[PDB]
Amino acid sequence: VLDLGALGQDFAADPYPTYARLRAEGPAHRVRTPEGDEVWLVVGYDRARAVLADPRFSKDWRNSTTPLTEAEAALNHNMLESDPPRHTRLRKLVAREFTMRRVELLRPRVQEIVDGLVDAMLAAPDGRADLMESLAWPLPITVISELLGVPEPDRAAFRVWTDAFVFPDDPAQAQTAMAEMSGYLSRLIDSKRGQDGEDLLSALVRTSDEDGSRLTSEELLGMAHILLVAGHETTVNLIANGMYALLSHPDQLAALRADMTLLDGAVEEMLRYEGPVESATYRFPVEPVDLDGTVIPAGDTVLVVLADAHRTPERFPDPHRFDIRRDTAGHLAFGHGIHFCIGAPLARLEARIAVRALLERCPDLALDVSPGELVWYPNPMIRGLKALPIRWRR
Ligand code: HEM
Repeated sequence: VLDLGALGQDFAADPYPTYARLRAEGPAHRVRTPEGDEVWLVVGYDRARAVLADPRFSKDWRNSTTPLTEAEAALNHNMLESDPPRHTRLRKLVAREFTMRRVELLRPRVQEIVDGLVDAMLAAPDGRADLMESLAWPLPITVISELLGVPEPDRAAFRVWTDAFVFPDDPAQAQTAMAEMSGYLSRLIDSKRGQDGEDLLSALVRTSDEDGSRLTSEELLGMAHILLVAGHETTVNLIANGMYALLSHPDQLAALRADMTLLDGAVEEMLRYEGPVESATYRFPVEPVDLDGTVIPAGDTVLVVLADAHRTPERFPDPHRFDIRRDTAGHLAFGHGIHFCIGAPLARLEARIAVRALLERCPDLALDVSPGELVWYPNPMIRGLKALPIRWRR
């Protein structure tokens, strides 16, 4: 068993080599996460892709031998942690709210939000700021919060809770954060009841109250939680990671600035090259599964290392090169199969508007920190930065 925690920040900063060595030996490996969790890592583009859509790997905890704490159990009734027929019903309930068609209608508002955030950031007295604090975090939380009716003054709280989840300074920290959030969400849900809010949460509350068969009280909390959390944490990191890749690759940045029609393709490469989801969410084999000779017992935790699939030479030639014009068709940054990120259209909209706004309004935009000064999350599931200092005055 490889102890990833023993590799320290060197692993967090650059985990790809480790993932590659493992892929060379086999598709599945038992590892010890920095958090102390003993789990399985599935590496290799082909294998990764197959497992993601393989019904033998359930996402329903009833098939997991790992116990759910009280706090975790309260939020566990969501589409992501479910298999059909439950998953099918939960997702269909809100699928229409997130199609590209619907999401496109949000462009004017997303533009407003970005414009305002950029206006505030560029007013910095010394032409310096942290992109994470000034844009990466604020944008996604604002968008999903307006959709789900989370009052603006309560938004800063999710960042605190997210930090407690991502890089918990203590196991209990994560749990306390989950209980707080769960309580906040239940109260918010309550405050919506009876009122005629036009936001999605209010709509969901109504649906739940009118027909508990379509959405039980527990599935209601589960939905509020997954949509709000998955609704911004990864987007925040895509924006920061992507802008970091771009600004740290002079020729790619110059290429994009020279032909902004390459913007959409650049965002795709950011997803492929430095996607926010290093490893997919927990999967549990219903029955023992044999992967090219290795047998993962039923009930064990399995993480499909998307980060490694994206560095597989066979699918992405010269994988370590950040190439905005590269062919990225079929990458797994948004997953694969029935769980394919329901927020992909929205994420792409947010990321594209943010990156375009920074380039078009900040011609002298540059990094204001050195690689060694950057702090990456050790969690094998999250690829992200603690902060991203930038400047725009040469
Ligand atoms: C650029 C950022 C994004 C990335 C890379 C991302 C990535 C992913 C991935 C890889 C999965 C599936 C993981 C697995 O199979 O275990 C997923 C699921 C999900 N994501 Fe995202 N996501 C992003 C943005 C969003 C946004 C904006 C929302 C907001 C609606 C969202 C909502 C969800 C939900 C609700 C699921 C569950 C889908 C299901 O189980 O059917 N995601 N996301």
